[PDB]
Amino acid sequence: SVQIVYKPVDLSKVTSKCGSLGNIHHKPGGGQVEVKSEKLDFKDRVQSKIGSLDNITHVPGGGNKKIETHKLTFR
Amino acid sequence: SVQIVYKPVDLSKVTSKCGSLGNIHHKPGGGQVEVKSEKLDFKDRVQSKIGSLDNITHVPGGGNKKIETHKLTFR
Amino acid sequence: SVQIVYKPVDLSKVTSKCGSLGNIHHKPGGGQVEVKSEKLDFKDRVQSKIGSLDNITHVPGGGNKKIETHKLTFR
Amino acid sequence: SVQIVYKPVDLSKVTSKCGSLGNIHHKPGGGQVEVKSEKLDFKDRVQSKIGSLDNITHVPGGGNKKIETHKLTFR
Amino acid sequence: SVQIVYKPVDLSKVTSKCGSLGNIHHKPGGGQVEVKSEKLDFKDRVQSKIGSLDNITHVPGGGNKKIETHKLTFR
Amino acid sequence: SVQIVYKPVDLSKVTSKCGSLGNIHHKPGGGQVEVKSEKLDFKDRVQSKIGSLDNITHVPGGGNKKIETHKLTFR
Repeated sequence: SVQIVYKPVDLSKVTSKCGSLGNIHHKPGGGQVEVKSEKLDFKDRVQSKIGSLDNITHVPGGGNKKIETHKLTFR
Repeated sequence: SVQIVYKPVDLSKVTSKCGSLGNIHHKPGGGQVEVKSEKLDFKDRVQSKIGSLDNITHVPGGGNKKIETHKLTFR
Repeated sequence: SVQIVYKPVDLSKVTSKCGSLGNIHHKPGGGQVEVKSEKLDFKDRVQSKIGSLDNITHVPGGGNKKIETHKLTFR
Repeated sequence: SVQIVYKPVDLSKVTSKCGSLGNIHHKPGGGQVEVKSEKLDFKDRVQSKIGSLDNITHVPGGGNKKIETHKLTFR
Repeated sequence: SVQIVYKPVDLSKVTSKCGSLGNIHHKPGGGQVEVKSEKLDFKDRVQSKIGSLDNITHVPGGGNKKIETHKLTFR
Repeated sequence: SVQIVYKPVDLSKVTSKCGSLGNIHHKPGGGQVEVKSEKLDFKDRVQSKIGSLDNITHVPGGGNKKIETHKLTFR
Protein backbone atom coordinates (compact mmCIF):
# COMPACT_ATOMS: atom_id res chain seq x y z
CA SER A 1 0.00 0.00 0.00
CA VAL A 2 1.01 3.62 -0.70
CA GLN A 3 0.39 6.72 1.47
CA ILE A 4 1.40 10.09 -0.01
CA VAL A 5 0.78 13.30 1.98
CA TYR A 6 1.56 16.65 0.31
CA LYS A 7 1.54 19.60 2.76
CA PRO A 8 3.28 22.68 1.37
CA VAL A 9 2.75 25.51 3.87
CA ASP A 10 3.56 29.04 2.67
CA LEU A 11 3.20 32.29 4.67
CA SER A 12 5.71 34.25 2.58
CA LYS A 13 5.52 37.92 1.55
CA VAL A 14 7.12 39.50 -1.52
CA THR A 15 6.77 43.14 -0.67
CA SER A 16 7.87 46.67 -1.47
CA LYS A 17 7.59 50.20 -0.17
CA CYS A 18 8.48 53.43 -2.00
CA GLY A 19 7.96 57.01 -0.79
CA SER A 20 8.03 58.71 -4.18
CA LEU A 21 8.54 57.18 -7.63
CA GLY A 22 9.03 59.72 -10.42
CA ASN A 23 10.93 62.12 -12.69
CA ILE A 24 11.60 59.39 -15.30
CA HIS A 25 12.41 60.27 -18.93
CA HIS A 26 12.68 57.84 -21.90
CA LYS A 27 13.56 59.68 -25.18
CA PRO A 28 14.57 57.18 -27.93
CA GLY A 29 15.34 58.34 -31.45
CA GLY A 30 15.83 62.07 -31.04
CA GLY A 31 18.31 62.20 -33.92
CA GLN A 32 17.44 62.45 -37.60
CA VAL A 33 17.19 59.22 -39.68
CA GLU A 34 17.84 59.16 -43.46
CA VAL A 35 17.66 56.14 -45.82
CA LYS A 36 18.43 56.41 -49.58
CA SER A 37 18.25 53.36 -51.91
CA GLU A 38 18.88 53.07 -55.68
CA LYS A 39 18.92 50.04 -57.98
CA LEU A 40 18.25 47.14 -55.63
CA ASP A 41 16.95 43.70 -56.70
CA PHE A 42 15.24 41.31 -54.31
CA LYS A 43 14.22 37.79 -55.42
CA ASP A 44 12.82 36.62 -52.02
CA ARG A 45 10.86 38.03 -49.06
CA VAL A 46 11.72 41.40 -47.48
CA GLN A 47 11.00 42.91 -44.04
CA SER A 48 11.98 46.55 -43.31
CA LYS A 49 11.56 48.75 -40.19
CA ILE A 50 12.66 52.39 -40.17
CA GLY A 51 12.36 54.87 -37.31
CA SER A 52 11.36 54.56 -33.65
CA LEU A 53 9.67 51.20 -33.01
CA ASP A 54 8.90 48.97 -29.98
CA ASN A 55 10.35 51.27 -27.29
CA ILE A 56 8.99 50.48 -23.78
CA THR A 57 8.70 52.59 -20.63
CA HIS A 58 7.56 50.31 -17.80
CA VAL A 59 7.23 51.94 -14.36
CA PRO A 60 5.28 49.60 -12.04
CA GLY A 61 4.74 51.18 -8.61
CA GLY A 62 5.03 47.73 -7.10
CA GLY A 63 6.32 45.26 -9.66
CA ASN A 64 6.57 42.13 -7.54
CA LYS A 65 6.40 38.67 -9.08
CA LYS A 66 5.83 35.34 -7.40
CA ILE A 67 5.94 32.15 -9.47
CA GLU A 68 5.06 28.82 -7.85
CA THR A 69 4.86 25.39 -9.49
CA HIS A 70 3.61 22.12 -7.93
CA LYS A 71 3.90 18.83 -9.83
CA LEU A 72 2.86 15.56 -8.16
CA THR A 73 3.38 12.77 -10.72
CA PHE A 74 2.49 9.15 -9.89
CA ARG A 75 3.36 6.02 -11.92
CA SER B 1 4.50 -0.35 2.31
CA VAL B 2 5.52 3.25 1.53
CA GLN B 3 4.92 6.40 3.64
CA ILE B 4 5.94 9.74 2.08
CA VAL B 5 5.34 12.99 4.01
CA TYR B 6 6.13 16.30 2.26
CA LYS B 7 6.13 19.30 4.66
CA PRO B 8 7.88 22.35 3.19
CA VAL B 9 7.37 25.23 5.64
CA ASP B 10 8.18 28.73 4.36
CA LEU B 11 7.85 32.02 6.30
CA SER B 12 10.35 33.93 4.15
CA LYS B 13 10.17 37.57 3.05
CA VAL B 14 11.77 39.08 -0.06
CA THR B 15 11.43 42.74 0.72
CA SER B 16 12.55 46.25 -0.17
CA LYS B 17 12.28 49.81 1.06
CA CYS B 18 13.18 52.99 -0.84
CA GLY B 19 12.68 56.60 0.30
CA SER B 20 12.74 58.23 -3.13
CA LEU B 21 13.23 56.62 -6.55
CA GLY B 22 13.71 59.11 -9.39
CA ASN B 23 15.60 61.45 -11.72
CA ILE B 24 16.26 58.67 -14.27
CA HIS B 25 17.05 59.47 -17.92
CA HIS B 26 17.30 56.97 -20.85
CA LYS B 27 18.16 58.74 -24.17
CA PRO B 28 19.15 56.18 -26.87
CA GLY B 29 19.90 57.27 -30.41
CA GLY B 30 20.41 61.01 -30.09
CA GLY B 31 22.88 61.07 -32.98
CA GLN B 32 21.99 61.24 -36.66
CA VAL B 33 21.72 57.97 -38.68
CA GLU B 34 22.34 57.83 -42.45
CA VAL B 35 22.14 54.76 -44.75
CA LYS B 36 22.89 54.95 -48.52
CA SER B 37 22.69 51.85 -50.78
CA GLU B 38 23.30 51.49 -54.55
CA LYS B 39 23.32 48.41 -56.79
CA LEU B 40 22.65 45.56 -54.37
CA ASP B 41 21.33 42.11 -55.37
CA PHE B 42 19.62 39.77 -52.92
CA LYS B 43 18.58 36.23 -53.95
CA ASP B 44 17.19 35.14 -50.52
CA ARG B 45 15.25 36.62 -47.58
CA VAL B 46 16.14 40.02 -46.08
CA GLN B 47 15.44 41.60 -42.67
CA SER B 48 16.43 45.25 -42.01
CA LYS B 49 16.04 47.52 -38.94
CA ILE B 50 17.16 51.15 -39.00
CA GLY B 51 16.88 53.70 -36.19
CA SER B 52 15.90 53.46 -32.51
CA LEU B 53 14.20 50.12 -31.80
CA ASP B 54 13.44 47.96 -28.72
CA ASN B 55 14.91 50.30 -26.08
CA ILE B 56 13.56 49.59 -22.55
CA THR B 57 13.30 51.76 -19.45
CA HIS B 58 12.17 49.56 -16.56
CA VAL B 59 11.86 51.25 -13.16
CA PRO B 60 9.92 48.97 -10.78
CA GLY B 61 9.40 50.62 -7.38
CA GLY B 62 9.68 47.20 -5.80
CA GLY B 63 10.94 44.68 -8.32
CA ASN B 64 11.20 41.59 -6.13
CA LYS B 65 11.00 38.10 -7.60
CA LYS B 66 10.42 34.81 -5.85
CA ILE B 67 10.52 31.58 -7.86
CA GLU B 68 9.63 28.29 -6.16
CA THR B 69 9.41 24.82 -7.73
CA HIS B 70 8.15 21.59 -6.10
CA LYS B 71 8.42 18.26 -7.93
CA LEU B 72 7.38 15.03 -6.18
CA THR B 73 7.87 12.18 -8.69
CA PHE B 74 6.97 8.59 -7.79
CA ARG B 75 7.82 5.41 -9.75
CA SER C 1 42.26 127.43 -66.40
CA VAL C 2 41.21 123.82 -65.76
CA GLN C 3 40.08 121.18 -68.30
CA ILE C 4 38.85 117.84 -66.90
CA VAL C 5 37.61 115.12 -69.29
CA TYR C 6 36.14 111.92 -67.79
CA LYS C 7 35.67 109.13 -70.37
CA PRO C 8 35.21 105.71 -68.76
CA VAL C 9 34.39 103.25 -71.56
CA ASP C 10 33.03 99.84 -70.51
CA LEU C 11 31.99 96.97 -72.82
CA SER C 12 32.40 94.25 -70.18
CA LYS C 13 30.23 91.16 -69.66
CA VAL C 14 29.72 89.27 -66.39
CA THR C 15 28.09 86.14 -67.67
CA SER C 16 27.12 82.57 -66.88
CA LYS C 17 25.76 79.46 -68.54
CA CYS C 18 24.38 76.34 -66.84
CA GLY C 19 22.77 73.30 -68.50
CA SER C 20 20.85 72.03 -65.49
CA LEU C 21 20.72 73.43 -61.95
CA GLY C 22 18.97 71.16 -59.43
CA ASN C 23 18.63 68.36 -56.89
CA ILE C 24 19.47 70.67 -53.96
CA HIS C 25 18.44 69.81 -50.38
CA HIS C 26 18.69 72.07 -47.28
CA LYS C 27 17.40 70.30 -44.10
CA PRO C 28 18.37 72.27 -40.94
CA GLY C 29 17.21 71.17 -37.51
CA GLY C 30 16.07 67.61 -38.09
CA GLY C 31 17.01 66.58 -34.54
CA GLN C 32 14.87 67.05 -31.46
CA VAL C 33 15.37 70.20 -29.28
CA GLU C 34 14.57 70.25 -25.54
CA VAL C 35 14.94 73.20 -23.11
CA LYS C 36 14.10 72.90 -19.36
CA SER C 37 14.49 75.87 -16.96
CA GLU C 38 13.79 76.13 -13.20
CA LYS C 39 14.36 78.98 -10.75
CA LEU C 40 15.97 81.68 -12.88
CA ASP C 41 16.07 85.40 -12.00
CA PHE C 42 16.61 88.12 -14.59
CA LYS C 43 16.97 91.79 -13.57
CA ASP C 44 17.56 93.20 -17.11
CA ARG C 45 16.39 92.61 -20.70
CA VAL C 46 16.14 89.10 -22.20
CA GLN C 47 16.10 87.82 -25.80
CA SER C 48 15.52 84.09 -26.50
CA LYS C 49 15.30 82.08 -29.76
CA ILE C 50 14.58 78.35 -29.75
CA GLY C 51 14.23 76.06 -32.76
CA SER C 52 14.87 76.51 -36.50
CA LEU C 53 15.24 80.20 -37.36
CA ASP C 54 16.70 82.29 -40.23
CA ASN C 55 17.82 79.39 -42.44
CA ILE C 56 18.31 80.43 -46.11
CA THR C 57 18.26 78.44 -49.35
CA HIS C 58 19.37 80.76 -52.16
CA VAL C 59 19.60 79.19 -55.64
CA PRO C 60 19.89 81.98 -58.25
CA GLY C 61 19.97 80.55 -61.79
CA GLY C 62 22.30 83.37 -62.75
CA GLY C 63 23.55 85.17 -59.67
CA ASN C 64 25.93 87.66 -61.24
CA LYS C 65 26.79 90.93 -59.52
CA LYS C 66 28.43 94.01 -60.96
CA ILE C 67 29.22 96.95 -58.68
CA GLU C 68 30.58 100.18 -60.17
CA THR C 69 31.38 103.44 -58.37
CA HIS C 70 32.39 106.79 -59.94
CA LYS C 71 33.44 109.73 -57.75
CA LEU C 72 34.66 112.97 -59.35
CA THR C 73 35.42 115.41 -56.50
CA PHE C 74 36.62 118.95 -57.23
CA ARG C 75 38.02 121.50 -54.72
CA SER D 1 46.92 125.51 -66.93
CA VAL D 2 45.86 121.92 -66.20
CA GLN D 3 44.71 119.23 -68.68
CA ILE D 4 43.47 115.93 -67.20
CA VAL D 5 42.21 113.16 -69.53
CA TYR D 6 40.73 110.01 -67.96
CA LYS D 7 40.24 107.16 -70.48
CA PRO D 8 39.77 103.78 -68.80
CA VAL D 9 38.93 101.26 -71.54
CA ASP D 10 37.56 97.88 -70.41
CA LEU D 11 36.50 94.97 -72.66
CA SER D 12 36.91 92.30 -69.97
CA LYS D 13 34.73 89.23 -69.37
CA VAL D 14 34.23 87.41 -66.06
CA THR D 15 32.58 84.26 -67.26
CA SER D 16 31.60 80.71 -66.39
CA LYS D 17 30.22 77.58 -67.99
CA CYS D 18 28.84 74.49 -66.22
CA GLY D 19 27.20 71.43 -67.81
CA SER D 20 25.29 70.23 -64.76
CA LEU D 21 25.19 71.70 -61.25
CA GLY D 22 23.44 69.50 -58.68
CA ASN D 23 23.10 66.74 -56.08
CA ILE D 24 23.97 69.11 -53.20
CA HIS D 25 22.95 68.33 -49.60
CA HIS D 26 23.23 70.66 -46.54
CA LYS D 27 21.95 68.96 -43.32
CA PRO D 28 22.94 70.99 -40.21
CA GLY D 29 21.79 69.96 -36.75
CA GLY D 30 20.64 66.39 -37.25
CA GLY D 31 21.59 65.44 -33.69
CA GLN D 32 19.47 65.98 -30.60
CA VAL D 33 19.99 69.17 -28.49
CA GLU D 34 19.21 69.30 -24.75
CA VAL D 35 19.61 72.30 -22.38
CA LYS D 36 18.79 72.08 -18.62
CA SER D 37 19.21 75.10 -16.29
CA GLU D 38 18.52 75.44 -12.53
CA LYS D 39 19.12 78.34 -10.14
CA LEU D 40 20.73 80.98 -12.34
CA ASP D 41 20.84 84.72 -11.54
CA PHE D 42 21.38 87.38 -14.19
CA LYS D 43 21.76 91.07 -13.24
CA ASP D 44 22.34 92.40 -16.82
CA ARG D 45 21.15 91.74 -20.38
CA VAL D 46 20.88 88.21 -21.81
CA GLN D 47 20.82 86.85 -25.38
CA SER D 48 20.22 83.11 -26.00
CA LYS D 49 19.97 81.04 -29.22
CA ILE D 50 19.23 77.32 -29.13
CA GLY D 51 18.86 74.96 -32.09
CA SER D 52 19.48 75.33 -35.84
CA LEU D 53 19.86 79.01 -36.77
CA ASP D 54 21.32 81.03 -39.69
CA ASN D 55 22.41 78.07 -41.85
CA ILE D 56 22.89 79.04 -45.54
CA THR D 57 22.81 76.99 -48.74
CA HIS D 58 23.92 79.24 -51.61
CA VAL D 59 24.12 77.60 -55.05
CA PRO D 60 24.42 80.33 -57.73
CA GLY D 61 24.47 78.83 -61.23
CA GLY D 62 26.81 81.61 -62.26
CA GLY D 63 28.07 83.47 -59.22
CA ASN D 64 30.46 85.93 -60.86
CA LYS D 65 31.35 89.23 -59.22
CA LYS D 66 32.98 92.27 -60.72
CA ILE D 67 33.80 95.25 -58.50
CA GLU D 68 35.16 98.44 -60.07
CA THR D 69 35.98 101.74 -58.34
CA HIS D 70 37.00 105.05 -59.99
CA LYS D 71 38.07 108.03 -57.86
CA LEU D 72 39.30 111.23 -59.53
CA THR D 73 40.08 113.72 -56.75
CA PHE D 74 41.29 117.25 -57.55
CA ARG D 75 42.71 119.84 -55.10
CA SER E 1 51.57 123.56 -67.43
CA VAL E 2 50.49 119.99 -66.63
CA GLN E 3 49.32 117.26 -69.05
CA ILE E 4 48.08 113.99 -67.49
CA VAL E 5 46.80 111.18 -69.76
CA TYR E 6 45.31 108.06 -68.11
CA LYS E 7 44.80 105.17 -70.57
CA PRO E 8 44.32 101.82 -68.82
CA VAL E 9 43.46 99.25 -71.51
CA ASP E 10 42.08 95.91 -70.30
CA LEU E 11 41.00 92.95 -72.48
CA SER E 12 41.41 90.34 -69.74
CA LYS E 13 39.22 87.29 -69.06
CA VAL E 14 38.73 85.55 -65.72
CA THR E 15 37.07 82.37 -66.85
CA SER E 16 36.07 78.85 -65.90
CA LYS E 17 34.67 75.69 -67.42
CA CYS E 18 33.29 72.65 -65.58
CA GLY E 19 31.63 69.56 -67.10
CA SER E 20 29.73 68.43 -64.02
CA LEU E 21 29.65 69.97 -60.53
CA GLY E 22 27.91 67.83 -57.91
CA ASN E 23 27.57 65.13 -55.25
CA ILE E 24 28.47 67.56 -52.42
CA HIS E 25 27.46 66.85 -48.80
CA HIS E 26 27.76 69.24 -45.80
CA LYS E 27 26.49 67.61 -42.54
CA PRO E 28 27.51 69.70 -39.47
CA GLY E 29 26.38 68.75 -35.99
CA GLY E 30 25.21 65.18 -36.41
CA GLY E 31 26.18 64.29 -32.83
CA GLN E 32 24.07 64.91 -29.75
CA VAL E 33 24.62 68.13 -27.71
CA GLU E 34 23.86 68.35 -23.96
CA VAL E 35 24.28 71.39 -21.66
CA LYS E 36 23.47 71.26 -17.89
CA SER E 37 23.92 74.32 -15.62
CA GLU E 38 23.25 74.74 -11.87
CA LYS E 39 23.87 77.69 -9.54
CA LEU E 40 25.48 80.28 -11.80
CA ASP E 41 25.62 84.03 -11.08
CA PHE E 42 26.15 86.63 -13.79
CA LYS E 43 26.55 90.34 -12.92
CA ASP E 44 27.12 91.60 -16.52
CA ARG E 45 25.91 90.87 -20.07
CA VAL E 46 25.61 87.31 -21.42
CA GLN E 47 25.53 85.88 -24.96
CA SER E 48 24.91 82.13 -25.51
CA LYS E 49 24.64 79.99 -28.68
CA ILE E 50 23.88 76.27 -28.51
CA GLY E 51 23.49 73.86 -31.42
CA SER E 52 24.09 74.15 -35.18
CA LEU E 53 24.48 77.80 -36.19
CA ASP E 54 25.93 79.76 -39.16
CA ASN E 55 27.00 76.75 -41.26
CA ILE E 56 27.47 77.64 -44.97
CA THR E 57 27.37 75.52 -48.13
CA HIS E 58 28.46 77.71 -51.05
CA VAL E 59 28.64 76.00 -54.45
CA PRO E 60 28.93 78.67 -57.19
CA GLY E 61 28.96 77.10 -60.66
CA GLY E 62 31.31 79.85 -61.76
CA GLY E 63 32.60 81.77 -58.77
CA ASN E 64 34.98 84.18 -60.47
CA LYS E 65 35.89 87.51 -58.90
CA LYS E 66 37.53 90.51 -60.47
CA ILE E 67 38.37 93.54 -58.32
CA GLU E 68 39.74 96.69 -59.96
CA THR E 69 40.58 100.02 -58.31
CA HIS E 70 41.61 103.29 -60.02
CA LYS E 71 42.70 106.31 -57.96
CA LEU E 72 43.93 109.47 -59.71
CA THR E 73 44.74 112.01 -56.98
CA PHE E 74 45.96 115.52 -57.86
CA ARG E 75 47.40 118.15 -55.47
CA SER F 1 56.21 121.59 -67.92
CA VAL F 2 55.12 118.03 -67.04
CA GLN F 3 53.93 115.26 -69.39
CA ILE F 4 52.68 112.03 -67.77
CA VAL F 5 51.37 109.18 -69.97
CA TYR F 6 49.89 106.10 -68.25
CA LYS F 7 49.35 103.16 -70.65
CA PRO F 8 48.87 99.85 -68.83
CA VAL F 9 47.98 97.23 -71.45
CA ASP F 10 46.59 93.92 -70.17
CA LEU F 11 45.49 90.92 -72.28
CA SER F 12 45.91 88.36 -69.49
CA LYS F 13 43.70 85.34 -68.74
CA VAL F 14 43.23 83.66 -65.36
CA THR F 15 41.54 80.47 -66.41
CA SER F 16 40.54 76.97 -65.39
CA LYS F 17 39.12 73.79 -66.83
CA CYS F 18 37.73 70.79 -64.92
CA GLY F 19 36.06 67.68 -66.37
CA SER F 20 34.17 66.62 -63.26
CA LEU F 21 34.11 68.24 -59.81
CA GLY F 22 32.38 66.16 -57.13
CA ASN F 23 32.04 63.52 -54.42
CA ILE F 24 32.96 66.00 -51.64
CA HIS F 25 31.97 65.37 -48.00
CA HIS F 26 32.30 67.82 -45.05
CA LYS F 27 31.04 66.26 -41.75
CA PRO F 28 32.08 68.41 -38.73
CA GLY F 29 30.96 67.53 -35.23
CA GLY F 30 29.77 63.96 -35.56
CA GLY F 31 30.76 63.15 -31.98
CA GLN F 32 28.67 63.83 -28.89
CA VAL F 33 29.24 67.10 -26.93
CA GLU F 34 28.50 67.39 -23.18
CA VAL F 35 28.95 70.48 -20.94
CA LYS F 36 28.16 70.43 -17.17
CA SER F 37 28.63 73.53 -14.97
CA GLU F 38 27.98 74.03 -11.22
CA LYS F 39 28.63 77.03 -8.96
CA LEU F 40 30.24 79.56 -11.28
CA ASP F 41 30.39 83.33 -10.64
CA PHE F 42 30.92 85.87 -13.40
CA LYS F 43 31.34 89.60 -12.61
CA ASP F 44 31.90 90.78 -16.24
CA ARG F 45 30.66 89.98 -19.77
CA VAL F 46 30.35 86.39 -21.04
CA GLN F 47 30.24 84.89 -24.55
CA SER F 48 29.60 81.13 -25.02
CA LYS F 49 29.31 78.93 -28.14
CA ILE F 50 28.54 75.22 -27.89
CA GLY F 51 28.12 72.75 -30.75
CA SER F 52 28.70 72.96 -34.51
CA LEU F 53 29.10 76.59 -35.60
CA ASP F 54 30.54 78.48 -38.62
CA ASN F 55 31.59 75.43 -40.67
CA ILE F 56 32.04 76.24 -44.40
CA THR F 57 31.91 74.05 -47.51
CA HIS F 58 33.00 76.17 -50.48
CA VAL F 59 33.16 74.40 -53.85
CA PRO F 60 33.45 77.01 -56.64
CA GLY F 61 33.45 75.37 -60.08
CA GLY F 62 35.80 78.09 -61.25
CA GLY F 63 37.11 80.06 -58.30
CA ASN F 64 39.50 82.42 -60.06
CA LYS F 65 40.43 85.78 -58.56
CA LYS F 66 42.08 88.74 -60.21
CA ILE F 67 42.94 91.81 -58.13
CA GLU F 68 44.31 94.92 -59.83
CA THR F 69 45.17 98.28 -58.26
CA HIS F 70 46.20 101.51 -60.04
CA LYS F 71 47.32 104.56 -58.05
CA LEU F 72 48.55 107.69 -59.87
CA THR F 73 49.39 110.28 -57.20
CA PHE F 74 50.62 113.77 -58.16
CA ARG F 75 52.08 116.44 -55.83
